[PDB]
Amino acid sequence: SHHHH
Amino acid sequence: MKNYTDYFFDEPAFDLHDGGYVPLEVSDAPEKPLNVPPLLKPDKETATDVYYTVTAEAGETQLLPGAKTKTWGYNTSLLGQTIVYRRGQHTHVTLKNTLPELTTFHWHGANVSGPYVDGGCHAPVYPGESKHIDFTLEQPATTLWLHAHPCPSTAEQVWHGLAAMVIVKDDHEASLPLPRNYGVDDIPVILQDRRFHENNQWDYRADYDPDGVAGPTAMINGTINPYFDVTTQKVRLRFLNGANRREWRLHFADDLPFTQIGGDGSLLPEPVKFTHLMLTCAERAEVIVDFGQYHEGDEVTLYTDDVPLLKFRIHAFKPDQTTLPDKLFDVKAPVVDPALPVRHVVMQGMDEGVAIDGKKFAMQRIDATQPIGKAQYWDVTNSNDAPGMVHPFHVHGTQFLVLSRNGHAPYPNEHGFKDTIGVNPGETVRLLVRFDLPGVYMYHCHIIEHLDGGMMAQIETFDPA
Amino acid sequence: NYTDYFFDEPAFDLHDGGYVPLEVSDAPEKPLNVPPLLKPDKETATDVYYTVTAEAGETQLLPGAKTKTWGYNTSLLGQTIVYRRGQHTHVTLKNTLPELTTFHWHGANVSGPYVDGGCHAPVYPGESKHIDFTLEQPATTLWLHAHPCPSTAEQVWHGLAAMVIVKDDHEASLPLPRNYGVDDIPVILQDRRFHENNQWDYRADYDPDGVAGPTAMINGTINPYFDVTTQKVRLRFLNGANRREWRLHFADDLPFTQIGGDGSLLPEPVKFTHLMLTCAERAEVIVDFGQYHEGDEVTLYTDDVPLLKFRIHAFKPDQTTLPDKLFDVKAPVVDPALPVRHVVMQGMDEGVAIDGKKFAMQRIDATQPIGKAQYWDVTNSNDAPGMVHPFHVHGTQFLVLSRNGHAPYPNEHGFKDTIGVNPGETVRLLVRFDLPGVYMYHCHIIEHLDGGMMAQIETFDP
Ligand SMILES: [Ag+]
Ligand SMILES: [Ag+]
Ligand SMILES: [Ag+]
Ligand SMILES: [Cu+2]
Ligand SMILES: [Cu+2]
Ligand SMILES: [Cu+2]
Ligand SMILES: [Cu+2]
Ligand SMILES: [Cu+2]
Ligand SMILES: [Cu+2]
Ligand SMILES: [Cu+2]
Repeated sequence: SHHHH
Repeated sequence: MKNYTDYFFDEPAFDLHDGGYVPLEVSDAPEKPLNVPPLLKPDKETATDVYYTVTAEAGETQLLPGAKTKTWGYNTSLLGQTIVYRRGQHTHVTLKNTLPELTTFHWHGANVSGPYVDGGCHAPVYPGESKHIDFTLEQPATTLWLHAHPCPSTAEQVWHGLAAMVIVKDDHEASLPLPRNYGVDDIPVILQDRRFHENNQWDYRADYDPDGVAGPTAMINGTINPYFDVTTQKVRLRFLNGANRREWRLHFADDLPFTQIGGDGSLLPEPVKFTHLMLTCAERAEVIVDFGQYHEGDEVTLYTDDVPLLKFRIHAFKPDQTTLPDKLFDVKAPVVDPALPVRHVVMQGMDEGVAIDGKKFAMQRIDATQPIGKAQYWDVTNSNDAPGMVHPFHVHGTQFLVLSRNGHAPYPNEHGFKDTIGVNPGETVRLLVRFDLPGVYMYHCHIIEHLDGGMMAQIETFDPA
Repeated sequence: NYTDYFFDEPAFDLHDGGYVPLEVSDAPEKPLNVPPLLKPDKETATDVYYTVTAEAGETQLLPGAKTKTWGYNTSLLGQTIVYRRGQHTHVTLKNTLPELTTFHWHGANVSGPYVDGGCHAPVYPGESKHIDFTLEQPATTLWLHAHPCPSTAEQVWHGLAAMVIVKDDHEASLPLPRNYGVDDIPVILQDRRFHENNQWDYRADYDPDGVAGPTAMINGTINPYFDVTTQKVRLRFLNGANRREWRLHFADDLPFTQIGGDGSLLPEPVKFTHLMLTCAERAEVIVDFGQYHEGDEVTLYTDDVPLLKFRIHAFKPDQTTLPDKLFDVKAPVVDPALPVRHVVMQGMDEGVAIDGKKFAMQRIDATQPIGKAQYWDVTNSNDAPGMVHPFHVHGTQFLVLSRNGHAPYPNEHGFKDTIGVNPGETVRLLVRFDLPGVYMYHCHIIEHLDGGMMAQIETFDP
């Protein structure tokens, strides 16, 4: 799981 | 690499920092197959000549459940049928306008004559009227596009749906190992956003903002909540930022790699590997995605930032052992004319203050001249800072090369021919610019609201004899 | 069996296929809005200095939400601008709209194409421009409106129009009502269609043959009444509609006297019971309420639709009477070296054109030497059923010589800048340009203007 910004 | 952005552009200048930024929101609309604009069938075609009719028209399109949205399009109700051109092929196009407003037919990135064939501000076509144009492209294979370009309002007409992808084929690109089965393993991905109001209608005037118009709903090839059925291992996506102002920060949910093979004006010299790609207005990027690690039934989603855009449903496919060459295309860089000086172009201002070289566009005034056949250094500066935006600088009737960014190397994907380049706040980029044909050509910011707000000038090219 | 108007009844808008009848709104009656006089920045006898700002705002027209409108130094329409013959006039044009516009002084003898403020004189949002001119023309009513090419129609619809009064010595010596807002009022005649939340939507109502809505709007007012406190009232009628014709008469068929048209006082006063105005025509009339008493109400109509209620109050008797001669019209001699110019307006809908072609920003269609009067034969070629087309020419005030080889209408012996040409009809005009420049000529059904029923002429010094 990785989020962007 | 945790304190760093994954994109090449300056992170403080990103649109999401803008005072009036409009975040994208996922729509509740149903999932449906990505609309793939069909190829426009020529009226007639030989090996030497091709004949087309392009008709701008008003209609309705089911986009959201309920009432149909009023839209404009080319040979269809929204966007347009994809138009194939060939290098060296004599092309004959009949332009027809069945809109209730006058319009223009601009072939963005097409090295054609101006100001008429180029179809910018000086090529109006009234309701009911037809025009004829003729040209032969002497340019590499690449992805271009067509859109309305009255001065003004280009913004309004693009919002009412007037854009279509134009594919340019050549012999060199045909010989490379690339997905090329249009609709199956090679697809347009026209990236736009809209705001739907009551009755699922658009209203450019209500949403107007002088620093760029942006809606919360993404729309890909005129589709809300699209999915695409993958039936091959490798897929080619022809990305086009057809938005008024929004930037797209593209990446798969799981950081699946993809290889960029082409930009605005040509194949890249070498393939460039990406997990994250940012595109400013009017930029094109052609990428190969390899889905070889996924199983049948899997669904891989393409994101902008944290918002899902396009879902890839993975079916069974034959293995693909093909592999891209180290080199895709030979970039023959012209020598600079020593006689010519450095041209300085300064994009300046925000909102209503937007200008170039201290002045707003005027239809009648020629701002600059340059000889044909002779290459010149253009230093192009985005003047605004602090609160700043990345300004996509575009020049009609040419394909330039990017030499430097603030004295430093251009971005990894900028070593080919481009017609639009994102200039960061405070930045000077150096282009190498040569015009082949005589005529009047504009250059401008491609945030379309800036274009309409006068952030535009025109250059006259002449034969020195 | 006979129409009371001068024009050809078959060609009246009300026979058009897509005719929209006016309907009286249910909105409450309210005082007629009288746009205030624009206060100058500075004024001497020799110079006047004005700031004109195109701005976007909101106006209460119907109950509920405010309508989103444009205006000049106000939210809708504009403050009345007073110019004086022979006074050096300095105007700052300022655009605080969200799109580019133009400042056209319809009927002003000024230079073009910049001061004139036509297609070629854009002003971008946030920008300013400076113009300087001196009017050398007789007293009359003109107006200001937007004129981008296109869309003039859209911007006029948004509300960009304002009355311009040109004063002079001769008119000042005449016995006319002249107390602006008490016995001398603008009557700007428009129509609109109100959509949800009382908003306008030009694109929704668009029609290439002319845009009309069912709700009359007088000086940016719905269902107006005006309090009369004098025996004599001067009305300055302006047809500021996109397409619609006004067929004006009072209850009781109360007479009224026309004293002026587009470009000048009429040579002689002309008594009417019924008067028809096409787009951009102006007519100044004197109404006499001598027969009426306190509390009497006198309705101004178009066709059978009430527009404006005059409420009579007690007034001082006014026993002035208009001279037999208001104004001396000195007709120039036609230069015999010059040919007869033939201008043909043709087509309907998206086929509208002039002399077989649509307007092009780049193309000069005509030339004429300044200081030299020339016959223009202007033909409306539209087969019956057709429209009355109001032909307009920038930067001049012409004289009307004939209609189909016959006398012009009784109110057409003065100077005019707009003339209603009937289907099939050829009118001969006498046209002289004083100043050099580039000037448009076109139909003033505004949608036809935008649809390219427009050409341009260059005037030069010999
Ligand atoms: Ag990522
Ligand atoms: Ag900004
Ligand atoms: Ag008609
Ligand atoms: Cu473009
Ligand atoms: Cu372009
Ligand atoms: Cu352009
Ligand atoms: Cu006018
Ligand atoms: Cu005019
Ligand atoms: Cu005009
Ligand atoms: Cu007309």
